[PDB]
Amino acid sequence: HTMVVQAITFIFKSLGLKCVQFLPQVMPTFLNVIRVCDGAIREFLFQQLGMLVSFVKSHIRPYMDEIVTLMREFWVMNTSIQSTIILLIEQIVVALGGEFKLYLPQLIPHMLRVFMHDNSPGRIVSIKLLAAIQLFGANLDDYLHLLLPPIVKLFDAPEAPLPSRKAALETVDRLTESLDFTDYASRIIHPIVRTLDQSPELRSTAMDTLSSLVFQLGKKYQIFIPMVNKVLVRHRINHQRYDVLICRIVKGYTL
Amino acid sequence: EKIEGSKSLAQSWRMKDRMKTVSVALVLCLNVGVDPPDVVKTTPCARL
Amino acid sequence: DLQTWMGSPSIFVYDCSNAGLIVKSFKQFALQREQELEVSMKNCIQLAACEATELLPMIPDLPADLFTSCLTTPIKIALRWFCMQKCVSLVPGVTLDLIEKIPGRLNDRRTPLGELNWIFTAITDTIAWNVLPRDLFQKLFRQDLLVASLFRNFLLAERIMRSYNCTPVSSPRLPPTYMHAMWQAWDLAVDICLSQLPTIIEEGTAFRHSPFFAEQLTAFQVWLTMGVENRNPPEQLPIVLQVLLSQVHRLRALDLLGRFLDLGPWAVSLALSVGIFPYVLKLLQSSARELRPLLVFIWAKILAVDSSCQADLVKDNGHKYFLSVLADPYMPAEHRTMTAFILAVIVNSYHTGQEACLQGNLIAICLEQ
Repeated sequence: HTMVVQAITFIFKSLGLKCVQFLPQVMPTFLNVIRVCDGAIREFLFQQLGMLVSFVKSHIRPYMDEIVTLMREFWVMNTSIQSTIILLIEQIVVALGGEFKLYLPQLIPHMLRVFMHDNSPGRIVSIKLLAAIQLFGANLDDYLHLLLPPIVKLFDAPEAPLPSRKAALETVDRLTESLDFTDYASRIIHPIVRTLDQSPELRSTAMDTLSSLVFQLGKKYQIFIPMVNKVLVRHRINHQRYDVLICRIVKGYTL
Repeated sequence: EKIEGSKSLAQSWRMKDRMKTVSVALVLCLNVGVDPPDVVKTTPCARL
Repeated sequence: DLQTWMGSPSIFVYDCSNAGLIVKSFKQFALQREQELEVSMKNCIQLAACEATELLPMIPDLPADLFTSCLTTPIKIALRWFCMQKCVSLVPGVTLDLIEKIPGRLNDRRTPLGELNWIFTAITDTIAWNVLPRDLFQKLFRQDLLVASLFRNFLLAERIMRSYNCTPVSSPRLPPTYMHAMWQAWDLAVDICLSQLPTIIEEGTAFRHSPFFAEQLTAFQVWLTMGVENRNPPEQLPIVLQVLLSQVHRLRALDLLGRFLDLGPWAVSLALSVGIFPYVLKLLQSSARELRPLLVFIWAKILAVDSSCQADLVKDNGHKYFLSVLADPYMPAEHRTMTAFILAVIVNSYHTGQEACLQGNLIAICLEQ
């Protein structure tokens, strides 16, 4: 099992984009091999399938539906296979790009279960899934209202460890660059304001996330400025970009 | 009120000039029947 | 060398994969020429399908000429893209084959296809006016028609291509409009317009027009009710302009526009900046006497601010339209007062207008009233 697939991976890498020719042979067998494989090989196959997908890239579209079905079937709360699959998820996103939003809804049930019940030490499988969500990009448009509440609970939970809280905040920063966040301003800002009390360590990261959100909202953020200012003074939060951005918004100058 | 005319503001709404697109250049590097080497098109690809 | 042969007034459209590189290098060669000029940048417009890093989409559903199609056939790809989104579940029985067989033309606004083109023109011109700074809006959307059409359709390209990891690029950089609220209104307009297509094609039902323009005039009216304060201007002002082109809603729009002008002289200035003047002037060629009281009102407010328009009214012989109103006993004395004021402005310190009104027998008409 181990040697056969290591060869095929090196072959596809050595070929380049000419490997696309061999796709119809490899994939149907390779997928059925993942189905009937047992124990350790499963994890290894998923690792090597990721490599395959990274080379095939857009050409993997016909077999993508089966791959998702495979993932859906063999996704378990087992920490080991989750980290493995999350890596394979990140590679599918770069491969399909815009076409990934067709298959994401099948994966959502497992992603929502990851946040609900994550027993990973320090929730590093959650942190990994946050790093994946950053890659999702404009795919998340139609499903952001579903994914966001779990993420919001993550960085507002005090029981949760600080590393996992930083990871959630940095994710919102990235998603702010690409997605629209006007609709869900309140659902986020109120946990953030609350986070600026209970912990001074997140004050830096969180404030950077806020400025990005402010930049995206523009005049729509004016509403919250009174309320947030009250929390900022209470703990002397002095952000350079944020004070500039507020000044720019109130003045009305556009840049 | 005072018997005084209201000061007319600087009305800048008037268009400075009217442009006219006199001619159009359609440079088509379609290379119909040939595929560019840089991009390895998929078998279905995009034909239209 | 490519920008050597082409001259100063020109516009460049790049439909390729790493098109950003061209725009960067175009500005480089522009700066390089500017450095040589010491011892043609703002004039040169540039549109690019993609960012330098980005690649063009390979998706069989979309046309290969995705960018050009957007610029040149906006409605065509807009409906095909609409039928690819998740929102199609809300309208079952709408395939691409029904889009192929959509009835109408792109000119006749009373047809279903011409309806969409008219709606699209209003929505795009509205988004631009609300988002862009006034200077750059009149530069692109008012200077010349063809540029205005390209940028109108460019906003649609930005929306569609975004959904395929593509970012269009423009030389006068625009702020991102893809997430504007008005786009949701466009969806509803599309939904209502091509929900009738099963009945129009198969049953042969008469295409009822969309309530879009009606509801937008209703929105403009609601704003005017509590519009006394100088808050943010109403988004729908450019829509009122588009409505003036037809006759179906012309009476209602001209009324509301007058009510708007009432708010103050600041508003009349705004209405001149958006570009209402050349459309109000065309209505002076109409003979529908029902229009006469509304135009008299509108023209009094405008000519009160900018008295220089007396020059334009003499060229088009619009002073005859009002002369008729001043010799109509049935016209209320309130509108006749504005008409006498309008004439008193046209005549003011302008020998050409005095010679023109003299031949129109003003002194005799005035003595009658």
